[PDB]
Amino acid sequence: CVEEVTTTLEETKFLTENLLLYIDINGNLHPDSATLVSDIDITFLKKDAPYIVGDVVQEGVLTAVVIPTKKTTEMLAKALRKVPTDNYITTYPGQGCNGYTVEEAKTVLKKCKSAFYILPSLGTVSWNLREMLAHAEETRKLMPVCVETKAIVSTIQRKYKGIKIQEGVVDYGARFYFYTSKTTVASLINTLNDLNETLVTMPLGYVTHGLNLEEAARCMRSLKVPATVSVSSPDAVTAYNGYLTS
Repeated sequence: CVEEVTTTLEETKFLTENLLLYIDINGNLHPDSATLVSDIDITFLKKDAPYIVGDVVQEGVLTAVVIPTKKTTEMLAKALRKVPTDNYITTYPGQGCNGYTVEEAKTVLKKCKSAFYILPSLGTVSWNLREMLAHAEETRKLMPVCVETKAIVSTIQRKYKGIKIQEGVVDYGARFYFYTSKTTVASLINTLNDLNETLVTMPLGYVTHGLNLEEAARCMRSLKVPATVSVSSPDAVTAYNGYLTS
């Protein structure tokens, strides 16, 4: 019913051409699905938004289902039951920001309406901004920075006289990825995954995108690069790690 394959997307197409993607209420692709869509028009995903959980859109080789965020496992199962019975290449549903575990996803796919081929898929610290900047500078790790956070921008401008801060990668003094809250956490995670650099970072989405620390920890599971994650205090180190022990 569910088979974990050892192959890349292209190397799995011999089994089936059909891909099952996960989207949110607005038709935005989950980070795990966002990389499976190259050279395909995806206008249809957002064209009919907003959706409700369980809605399914299809075009060509692609099927996409709107999935929930865990509070429930029953709601994730109910959403997957709407996918037409077929054979699909996919990823485990509900990972990353949505908050489900791999075992929860397996439980849901165990119900076996369709057949699924599942593609294959650093210490936490409490460092202040001065410490993070110094660490980035010497290690050459990429440091995401929200440019709306003026206190950070001001610090960077004082440390690296002459830096011209703008959105995107800026490599001046240290290597920064400057972003704003006006793009999604998913898009930021996908960009950082594509850059394929080790990070030194605060939890992504925390505060800037309205996420609490647990929600941000869930999203951080979608990173496919190593990351030194720096949290607000020693007590937050324990909390954050606990969110990941789950």
